[PDB]
Amino acid sequence: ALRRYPTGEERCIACKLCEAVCPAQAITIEAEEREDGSRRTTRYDIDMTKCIYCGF
Amino acid sequence: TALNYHLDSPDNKPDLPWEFSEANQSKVKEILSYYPSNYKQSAVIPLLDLAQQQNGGWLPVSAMNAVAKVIEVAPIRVYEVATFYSMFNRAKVGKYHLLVCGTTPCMIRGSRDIESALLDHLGVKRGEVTKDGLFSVGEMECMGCCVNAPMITVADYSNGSEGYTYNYFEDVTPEKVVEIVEKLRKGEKPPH
Amino acid sequence: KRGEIGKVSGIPEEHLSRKVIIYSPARTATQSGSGKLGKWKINFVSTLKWENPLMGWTSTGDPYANVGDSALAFDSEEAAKSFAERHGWDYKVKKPNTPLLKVKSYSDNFKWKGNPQPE
Amino acid sequence: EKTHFGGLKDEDRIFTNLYGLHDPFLKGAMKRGDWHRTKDLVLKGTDWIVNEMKKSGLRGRGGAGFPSGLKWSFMPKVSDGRPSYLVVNADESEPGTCKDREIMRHDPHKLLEGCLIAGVGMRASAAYIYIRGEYVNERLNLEKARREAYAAGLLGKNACGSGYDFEVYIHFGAGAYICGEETALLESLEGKQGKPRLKPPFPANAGLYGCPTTVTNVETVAVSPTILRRGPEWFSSFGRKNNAGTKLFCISGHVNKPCTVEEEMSIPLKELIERHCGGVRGGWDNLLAIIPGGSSVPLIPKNICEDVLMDFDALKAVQSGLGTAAVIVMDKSTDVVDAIARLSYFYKHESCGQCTPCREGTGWLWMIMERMKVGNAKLEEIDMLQEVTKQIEGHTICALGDAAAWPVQGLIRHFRPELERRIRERAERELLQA
Amino acid sequence: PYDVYDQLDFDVPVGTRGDCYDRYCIRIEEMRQSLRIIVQCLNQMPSGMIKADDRKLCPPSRCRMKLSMESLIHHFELY
Amino acid sequence: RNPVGGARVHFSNPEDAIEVFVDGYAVKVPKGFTVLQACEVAGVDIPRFCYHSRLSIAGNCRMCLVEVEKSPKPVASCAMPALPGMKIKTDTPIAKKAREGVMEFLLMNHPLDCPICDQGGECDLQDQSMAFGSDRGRFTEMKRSVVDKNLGPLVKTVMTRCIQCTRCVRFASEVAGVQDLGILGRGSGEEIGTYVEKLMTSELSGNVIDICPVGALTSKPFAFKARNWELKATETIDVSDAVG
Amino acid sequence: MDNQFIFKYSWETLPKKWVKKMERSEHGNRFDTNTDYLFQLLCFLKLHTYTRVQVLIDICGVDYPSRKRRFEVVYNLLSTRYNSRIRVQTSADEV
Amino acid sequence: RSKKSPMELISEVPPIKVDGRIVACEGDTNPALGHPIEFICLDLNEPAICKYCGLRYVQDHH
Ligand SMILES: Cc1cc2nc3c(=O)[nH]c(=O)nc-3n(C[C@H](O)[C@H](O)[C@H](O)COP(=O)(O)O)c2cc1C
Ligand code: SF4
Ligand code: SF4
Ligand code: SF4
Ligand code: SF4
Ligand code: FES
Ligand code: FES
Ligand SMILES: [Zn+2]
Repeated sequence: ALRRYPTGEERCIACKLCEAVCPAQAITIEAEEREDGSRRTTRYDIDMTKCIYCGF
Repeated sequence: TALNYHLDSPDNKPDLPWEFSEANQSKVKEILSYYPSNYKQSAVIPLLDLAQQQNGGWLPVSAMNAVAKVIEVAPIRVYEVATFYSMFNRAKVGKYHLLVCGTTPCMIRGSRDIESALLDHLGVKRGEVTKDGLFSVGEMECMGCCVNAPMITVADYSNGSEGYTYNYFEDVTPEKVVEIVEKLRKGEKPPH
Repeated sequence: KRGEIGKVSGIPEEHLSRKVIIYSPARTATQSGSGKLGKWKINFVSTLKWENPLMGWTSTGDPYANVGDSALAFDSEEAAKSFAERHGWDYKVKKPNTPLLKVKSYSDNFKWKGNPQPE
Repeated sequence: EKTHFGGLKDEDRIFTNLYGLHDPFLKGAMKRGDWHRTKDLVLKGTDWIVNEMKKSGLRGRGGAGFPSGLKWSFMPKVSDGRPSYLVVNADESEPGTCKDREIMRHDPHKLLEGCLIAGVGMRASAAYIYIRGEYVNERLNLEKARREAYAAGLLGKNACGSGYDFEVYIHFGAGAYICGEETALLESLEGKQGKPRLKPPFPANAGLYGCPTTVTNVETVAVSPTILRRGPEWFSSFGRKNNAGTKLFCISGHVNKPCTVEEEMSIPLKELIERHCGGVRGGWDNLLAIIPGGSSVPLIPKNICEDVLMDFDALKAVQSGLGTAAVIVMDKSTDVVDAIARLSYFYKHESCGQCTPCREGTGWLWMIMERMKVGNAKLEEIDMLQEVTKQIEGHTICALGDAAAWPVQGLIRHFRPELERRIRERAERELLQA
Repeated sequence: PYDVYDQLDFDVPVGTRGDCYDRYCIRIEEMRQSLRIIVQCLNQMPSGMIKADDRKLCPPSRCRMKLSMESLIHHFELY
Repeated sequence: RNPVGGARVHFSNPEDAIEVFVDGYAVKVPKGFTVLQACEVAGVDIPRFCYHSRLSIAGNCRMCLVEVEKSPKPVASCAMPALPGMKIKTDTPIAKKAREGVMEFLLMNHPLDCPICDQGGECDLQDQSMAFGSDRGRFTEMKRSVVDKNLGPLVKTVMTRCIQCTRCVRFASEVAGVQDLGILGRGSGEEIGTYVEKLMTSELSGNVIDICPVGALTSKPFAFKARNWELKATETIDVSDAVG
Repeated sequence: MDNQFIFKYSWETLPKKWVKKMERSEHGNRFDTNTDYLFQLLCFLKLHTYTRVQVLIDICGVDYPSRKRRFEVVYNLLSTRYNSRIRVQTSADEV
Repeated sequence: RSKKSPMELISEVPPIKVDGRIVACEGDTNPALGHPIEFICLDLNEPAICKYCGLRYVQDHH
């Protein structure tokens, strides 16, 4: 699950730190600068058929 | 509110022209004559202070560009010099800039009991010019062994570069500061 | 090329006629460290990739997509050349560009301009 | 004598008219004895002047304490096209220092003659006097003295009618304490930001405008023309062997009548305080700590203020410094932690921010000192102060980082029980509240 | 021995005939001895931290990565 | 042994070539080389933040401090000239402790924004902090901050991450030739900026992204797009002009 | 029994022409031999009284494309009687 | 209100008044459950945006 702040803003900052640690390469992230200039993801998709549910 | 960057305002902006004067050109020539002609940049401080006195106690961005043209360097160097040194006012100070709050050696004898009385007397915060445009409050650079702790520095910009005077007043009472300010308002200058 | 090892290795004959580039990767411009230098790599020029028309993933049909970047590394140009020669790959060698250490002194920041010349 | 070091007669003083009772202009200078047979001194050769300075054993009065004659001997002897410069460092900005101001506003012609003599002794073609920016009136007085000297022929082309061509100029800063350092002064005088240079290029080889130059204090320059005239043997007969002469002291702080006075180089601190100035406020028992030589030098507690000699070497052996010799007497009626935190704030404010250890370490020291000013720290924070001061020292470009670290080390070395006591009482008041 | 196995008391069962029945009996005895070792580990387990203090090789605490610069750098580099 | 990065030392003459001991190893360097360059010849790579081989020397960061036998205090190897018979020491406790002290000072007011920094996996500050730095931070007080300024459509600016190495200023003054950037202010409050709202108009202005060791200066079009570890590097030449 | 004893004993007892590289460390006492002396070395180390190595733990290969002899074959050995481990390595190419 | 994107939702939160020149944003009341500490300088006229939360902080008086 992807969480968001209580204000309604998504917490993901497109740091790709989860994509680099994923031992199964199940995460693909695409990011760009939003209209406000904030670092956010455009595409964040997880392969649940590659996921090994390790919690890394 | 000392900021290391400039926001364009009606008071100061690069579009406004700024030459020195007819009377101040001889001073510029004399200042430049002290250094070799290939090292005109060495006369940036004695020219910046002259611009500060002439303009009225503060340096608009136009004055810095004029000084840069006179010494023939990039204006960023003059900005670097102006922002580094603490005697160059980049915000608009009052006609009689008053320097009050002390330093380390001078507060042992009680130099931190003088700013608030004047601040509430003239009724505008530090770095804020009064409505009539006469007085301002700033932080002094204590100069000596400071035997008499309550010292106030009075920078005078009433007559420009011809009547600019920088005095230190020793042992001034938190009400004697009001006395000397009232004397300054009329026009008379107190002795030291 | 005596690509006998290529014949007794198991690589398919289609991939044994590839053209590769032997080169030493240079230091990145965003870092001043020189730790990832001195190693030689074989570039298979594997550019045939496309986009998956279901999720936008990068698809490929080239087995040598990342072998030369991931596992195949050599400590010298001679080792890479011998490897390519034994595997029967047509190779070209790109000699690395190396910096030249010039004389630089701190006192050069403060150098006399010379006597004022009214030229 | 050797056993009793201290006590100068009125005749043996160098800086007459130090109190401003007489005319400081050219008339008073010639009647007092300035510009007296200066042509003879210049016409005796550059080498003779350096020899006399070396014999007199004049150590630097700017705080470093380096011998003046050996410093002047470092200047090039053969010109290779680069003119030699002399720079007089009048930009005194140390808190509680009043010496160079009093010299420039009461004896300007002593300074001018000293500049001429030093330029002759270093083969310098011009002299720049760098005055502190706040000394506007002193700058005007010295400029008037310069005009009088030029009008009388004592300076300029054929100075004193001796064939030497010496030009004296008056530059001034704009309110920076770092600009007093040798290389930062050269940067400021070159029209740039007053940020010190790195030392491997020395000023004697690449200084002002990339030309060889020498930066000297006003006091060292001012006493030069009278050492030659009176005699080095007379000058060397004051103070101990290695460090000799007469030096000005601006005594301030908790003393009855603070003043500036000239005394032998080896005056005892107790005798100095209790002889010229009055006794310490509340008596010598009220004494708690004395700053020996101004802000830069560390602190000295009372137990070792007894039988201490105000020398360059004696104070250094007590892990302190003579510095500018501007003592700051502190009583038991003052919080030492507050004073040291204020020194830390001063050094945070005056750091030029060029190198990493001083730009950040000074601020960190100030914040920790502010926290301990009210005991809002743990007992293990003092060790962190020691570690941070040791990290700052020795890694900075100039000596302001060392000057910023020394007061904290002095506070920890001699007043650790006070810091622990205030920390403990703060902890007790926190525990007994909730 | 590795870890704290040399501070624990347990027996090593040994067969006599080598058949499948001895294997089964030894597999029973080993599991009983593992129960014994578990009891000893529960009784003697001390207090303290659960990782090496060299944060160059182990992750920082989630409260320290969000409060200290070097802890955040270590977290980034490790992950 | 070989020089770091395969650097080629050009000896104009064999006569003018001093000898130094970087770590007990005899090294021959021309007269004029610095201690850092002599170490580079001897295969030892000294940490650096403000030193660039194409820019003038300015010993600001104090990160390249080493030990010299005839020196009471550590010397900045980037600016100290090499002398004949000089014995350098790099791995000694003095140089080490200096390096951790300097790293601790540098990481004191640095913002905790590695995840959102475009210099994430390619930062010299964190790479050297892992290698030559310490493990635990003793700093707990409030950090400083500065506002961000617009330098144009090419250079994205986050000056909270500035370490004040002045490499951008030196590049603008020397290589670019357009003097519009400089260090403004004094002390910890000093800032890099152009003072008057102006944009970097130099055709070589984009090179300040590379010379910046931290994420203070980053590319604006290539903002947040990808991390360096995701990118395959191809060594190609230019076709925009005839310089190649 | 231990790495300090096995190293010296095999230095003295073993024929010199077999082993060409001996490492004695805490990571493991290794022997490097030519491929034509491997069988002889292991037969010696399996039958000698003071080096009774009777368990072959595993055989693994390591790939070094930068070497002339590309593959490194490692023989991890165990001696139950003396509670010691010995590693023997050789090198061979593809043919 | 799924029609509102997170950008519009974070653009509707009024800026937080801060008296000082600098504010520290952690992202949540409990520090351990938010984002890394972020110090924001309020020396401009426009509100200052946190680069993690998107929350805007504006200086109160001067
Ligand atoms: C931060 C700093 C400030 C200094 N300020 C002064 C000063 O105001 N006056 C002075 O004579 N020396 C000052 N010095 C010492 C200078 O290095 C001085 O020019 C040098 O010691 C020569 O002094 P001398 O004339 O006694 O030989 C300062 C040094 C530092 C590091
Ligand atoms: S990219 Fe992954 S690790 Fe980074 S903030 Fe988003 S979910 Fe977390
Ligand atoms: S120690 Fe401080 S004053 Fe001296 S150069 Fe470094 S930052 Fe500037
Ligand atoms: S500049 Fe480097 S250390 Fe600083 S936030 Fe960016 S990646 Fe992290
Ligand atoms: S912006 Fe980058 S290159 Fe410029 S001084 Fe700051 S850290 Fe150095
Ligand atoms: S308190 Fe300002 S001159 Fe002393
Ligand atoms: S690289 Fe030498 S001090 Fe910065
Ligand atoms: Zn936030």
